[PDB]
Amino acid sequence: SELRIILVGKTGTGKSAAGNSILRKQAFESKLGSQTLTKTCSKSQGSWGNREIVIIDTPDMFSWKDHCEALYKEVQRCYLLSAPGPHVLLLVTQLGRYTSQDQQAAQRVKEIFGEDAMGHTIVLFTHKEDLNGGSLMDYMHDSDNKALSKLVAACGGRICAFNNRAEGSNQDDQVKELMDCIEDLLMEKNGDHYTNGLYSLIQRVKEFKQSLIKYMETQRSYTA
Ligand SMILES: Nc1nc2c(ncn2[C@@H]2O[C@H](COP(=O)(O)OP(=O)(O)O)[C@@H](O)[C@H]2O)c(=O)[nH]1
Ligand SMILES: [Mg+2]
Repeated sequence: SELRIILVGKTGTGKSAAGNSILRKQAFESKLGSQTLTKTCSKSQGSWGNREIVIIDTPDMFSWKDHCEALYKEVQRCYLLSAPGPHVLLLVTQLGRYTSQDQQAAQRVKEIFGEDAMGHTIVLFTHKEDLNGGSLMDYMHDSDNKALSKLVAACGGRICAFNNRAEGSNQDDQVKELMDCIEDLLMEKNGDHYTNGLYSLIQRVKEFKQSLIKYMETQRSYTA
């Protein structure tokens, strides 16, 4: 009966902080670019009015470019902790600052989780306070960022804004807006979570590794 959220996106966009805003506590550690990067998954637990909310905060290593060996066993761990599948993938971007590294992070989500995990993805904009009480929809309508338009469209126009430093009632207000989207998206899905061939495999570490390499390979075969 729980709700499963997986935080994804470029490093330093504010997803760990986003997890904290949603759960309304000190769950994951926010951190500057100066700090040491995470190689391991972290999970946390909360609730939003009779529904238990479960968040999985993926490591920064997921976004890394070249060969990292510790990647495969941590993708298995991320899959095992989100089993049997996430209801929502939460792609976190900084408002007004969507770059190549962001497009690249959005690619890795597709590569790892599946090309249609985007149909269970909501785009979360951080630094909401830069709108100055302005509409997030109106800012998106008048955006010249062509690559962000692609990502939002692939996510079915589902967008949201967060000020991760907001406290008290202002925090509830913005989290409700997200909880509205989740609710609306889940209605489109009839309460279903996202699953793939890899979640089915999880009902050892070697067989998953081999199955994950093959899966990721296929997801790149579409992108041609
Ligand atoms: N002003 C502002 N800063 C934010 C917001 N969200 C995150 N940050 C800051 O961005 C930095 C990186 O945050 P972090 O959660 O570690 O980003 P992550 O790498 O995506 O997990 C921290 O110093 C946060 O305080 C926001 O909505 N507004
Ligand atoms: Mg982080």
